[PDB]
Amino acid sequence: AVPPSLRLPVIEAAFPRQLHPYWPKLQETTRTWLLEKRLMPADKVEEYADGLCYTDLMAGYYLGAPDEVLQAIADYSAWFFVWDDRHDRDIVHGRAGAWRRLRGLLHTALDSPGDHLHHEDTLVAGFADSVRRLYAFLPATWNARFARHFHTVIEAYDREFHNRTRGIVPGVEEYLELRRLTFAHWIWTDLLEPSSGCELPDAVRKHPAYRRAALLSQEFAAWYNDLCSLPKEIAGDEVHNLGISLITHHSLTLEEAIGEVRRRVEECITEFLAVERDALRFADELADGTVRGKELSGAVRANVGNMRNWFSSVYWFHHESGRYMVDSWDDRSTPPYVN
Ligand SMILES: O=P(O)(O)C(O)(Cc1cccnc1)P(=O)(O)O
Ligand SMILES: [Mg+2]
Ligand SMILES: [Mg+2]
Ligand SMILES: [Mg+2]
Repeated sequence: AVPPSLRLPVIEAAFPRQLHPYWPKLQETTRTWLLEKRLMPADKVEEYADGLCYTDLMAGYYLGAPDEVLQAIADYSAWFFVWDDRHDRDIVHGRAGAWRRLRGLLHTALDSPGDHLHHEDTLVAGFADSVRRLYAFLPATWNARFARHFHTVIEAYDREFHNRTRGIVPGVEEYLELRRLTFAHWIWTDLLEPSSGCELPDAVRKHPAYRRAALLSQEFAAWYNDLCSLPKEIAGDEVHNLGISLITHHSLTLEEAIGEVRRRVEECITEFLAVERDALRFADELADGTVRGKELSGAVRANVGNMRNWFSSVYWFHHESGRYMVDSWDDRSTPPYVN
């Protein structure tokens, strides 16, 4: 039972969940990875890790991925989450020096992950080992594009640190541009390609049907999270949320922004359904008769399928994960799973 303020019938009706066959071992390896990289303490991994559903989220998205591709994707996704918790914990304690060093370590490790596998900062070491495994699957042009995209993601996070510190809530349009980057839309879009085993040429992945579907996929995920994390994020003094920009810059009620947020999420789905047909026609055009044509068609059709998979994974993730159950915490401002 999804609460009705969050219930999306088109999702439940026409985007049935899928699950990767590797998920059971995926869940365990990542929990152990979290334990051995010391990205969380012992008792909170044992208590909270499984119930945070970070492996479920990715096992429901990257269908068809090689087990070791999925495993690296899921460690980095579990890493992405704790980096968000460390980023929010630096803000809450004005650790602007620590954030800045880490932010420069992260910028550096992203280009030379091997050189950081054993860095003193555990969070930098974990990231270096997931990114290093991420870099082994495809040519260094993919690896470079991944770095270019993550370099901008870090910078977006630095813009957030200075937004929450100086009290600035972004404007709605400033937020929609920033939210593509803090959510890391293009990271997740990049990782569609090791999951289907193929770097796409610029001409394929930048076709307007591919690009618009890839975009609407992430806009839904980012904006459904805003709808669903809004209570947690208000209680944690967070200001980066479409709901929050609409309240402070368009003088909307709490209940009015939530409907405008819900309404914008809903149109993401119906717009995706349209361009999905364009993107799938494009996949079939790519099968011109040649070998590389057949492969490029299959890779586009798998990635587009996983663009569709993202909706249901994200949707059910936000009702199953303990990360958003602010109502079950003794302290509504400090999630019990962060340090
Ligand atoms: O779980 P959260 O904190 O609501 C979030 O989605 C965490 C997150 C960060 C980056 C990518 N995906 C999720 P955020 O971006 O802070 O809104
Ligand atoms: Mg967050
Ligand atoms: Mg965040
Ligand atoms: Mg959020």
